[PDB]
Amino acid sequence: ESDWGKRCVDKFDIIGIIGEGTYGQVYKAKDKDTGELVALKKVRLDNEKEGFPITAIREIKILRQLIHRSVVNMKEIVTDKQDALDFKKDKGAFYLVFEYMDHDLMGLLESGLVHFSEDHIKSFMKQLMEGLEYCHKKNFLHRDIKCSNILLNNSGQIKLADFGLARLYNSEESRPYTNKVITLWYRPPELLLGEERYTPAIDVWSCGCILGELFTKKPIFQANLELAQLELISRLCGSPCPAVWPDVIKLPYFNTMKPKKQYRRRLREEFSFIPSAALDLLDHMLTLDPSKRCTAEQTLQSDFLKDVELSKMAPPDLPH
Amino acid sequence: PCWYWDKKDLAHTPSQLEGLDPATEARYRREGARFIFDVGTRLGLHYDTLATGIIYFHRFYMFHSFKQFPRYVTGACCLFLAGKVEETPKKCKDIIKTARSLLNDVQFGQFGDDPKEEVMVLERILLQTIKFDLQVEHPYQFLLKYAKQLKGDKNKIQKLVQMAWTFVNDSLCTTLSLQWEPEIIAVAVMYLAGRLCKFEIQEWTSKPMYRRWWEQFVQDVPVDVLEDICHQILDLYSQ
Ligand SMILES: Cn1cc(-n2cnc3c(NCc4nc5cc(Cl)c(Cl)cc5[nH]4)nc(N4CCOCC4)nc32)cn1
Repeated sequence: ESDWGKRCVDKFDIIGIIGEGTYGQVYKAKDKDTGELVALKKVRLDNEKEGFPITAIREIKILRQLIHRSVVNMKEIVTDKQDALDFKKDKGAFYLVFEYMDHDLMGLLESGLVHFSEDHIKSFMKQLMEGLEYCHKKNFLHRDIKCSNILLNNSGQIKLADFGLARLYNSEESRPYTNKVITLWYRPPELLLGEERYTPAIDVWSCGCILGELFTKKPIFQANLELAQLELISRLCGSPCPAVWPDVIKLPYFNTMKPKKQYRRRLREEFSFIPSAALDLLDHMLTLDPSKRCTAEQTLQSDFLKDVELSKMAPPDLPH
Repeated sequence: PCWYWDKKDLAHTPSQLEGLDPATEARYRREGARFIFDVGTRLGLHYDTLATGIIYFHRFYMFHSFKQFPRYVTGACCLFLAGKVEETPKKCKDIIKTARSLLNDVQFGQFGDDPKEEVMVLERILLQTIKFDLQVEHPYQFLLKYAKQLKGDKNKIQKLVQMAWTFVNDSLCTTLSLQWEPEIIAVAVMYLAGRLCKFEIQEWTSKPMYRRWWEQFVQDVPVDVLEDICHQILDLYSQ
């Protein structure tokens, strides 16, 4: 019950790979003893690269400190192969165990058999920002928010998962952090310009890409490299310039990474089909200047989310 | 999980069962804790990261023997893992370089031909032994929290803290971290520092006549428990 790591992974019956996570693939398994459905993340031990990943240690430390409705709950940790009776030879791995969720947001948007109403988006965005605000209040950055990391059950309950790139941030002091975080399609502009002293505003940007994707059913920034990714962000949110972002000259890659033109902001006209209450939220979440970008607590106070009573939530039906 | 044993259990550790007399194991625990404290200090590591590795060290040899695992190799692995836990990570090559500077070449021989591999390998069974319970609290945060509520002579209170702070450093060499919670150890080092300084700690509290001043910080802690902890700390200076 309390002796984690002792239990062997052969006590689980791996069914199949269900997706690609932070540090490896995600497996779907059934406990051979409890019959419960779980998800497994395999952590590797490089032994020639500081051993057990600190990113895995961060996710273990953080997920054993969080208890919330919209967050994933790590169940236990099991070991791969029993040690050859000289432990100096055992070179296996460990498996983080999680609760299994019925749906992921990536597969729902890709199918086309599902269509989310306005109340469905108001419910999903409410739970996502309530979970992100609780982590920011606890001084934890997700640093990797995408559609495959957002899970959904049949009861309409949203949970945020895959904290493989999470870490603690200093709330009352600036600190240098890791730059190469967040997937390219959801990475904020400041990270594309090489900012290492960023704020929790990087996760709000990714959630801003989720909100716009919930209406278009397609990622809004799809590029194959860092320069082309900054190009697509500039053509919609405007080019990063000191007028919209005075602190942009302090960034290392400001003069290195430059779009073809100095595009204006065409966000409000491109998403005109979006309801007015959601467009005001989308415009504020996709602000170039992270200091002028809204926080997680501010999103819950916006007109699109302040009056969204989560209870009596009606989820869409895509059945057998 | 429960990480606290009795004194009767501390006399029957895996090392005791394999023939090692209690005098030498207590010495290896002191040498191991002194090693982690000296290596991390030279690396400029935060005081919580030092105590975390030492707690990993004491907790390790409650399930494994000193005869199978060298103390300085395990002590190195504890400090390496502790840095990644407390977000103060140090390269393993930097810990080995600091270890070979302090340890004799005979003592450093425990790492074998490949000192880096010997520590990375031990990390697998170290995590299993600690049961992946990485978050560990130390008496420092409670020593500061309790003493900050004390109103009185700013000099006498400051001398009380810097003296109890030294006592917590000395308590890491003993199995006190395996007997009583950090809140209790934090109260105990205050009780000891108040005796040698001839300070009446109860006069700096809301109840100046109530002799058991610590009941506002911890609940249901008799005086004999504090006396037991003070006795084990005073045994370090009698040697
Ligand atoms: C890190 N972490 C993850 C979880 N977690 C729990 N539940 C699921 C889950 N359940 C719906 C689901 N989606 C599926 C897609 C396929 Cl193709 C198949 Cl065959 C079966 C599927 N089932 N999906 C996923 N992934 C979605 C894809 O990208 C990676 C994450 N992660 C999950 C817990 N912690």
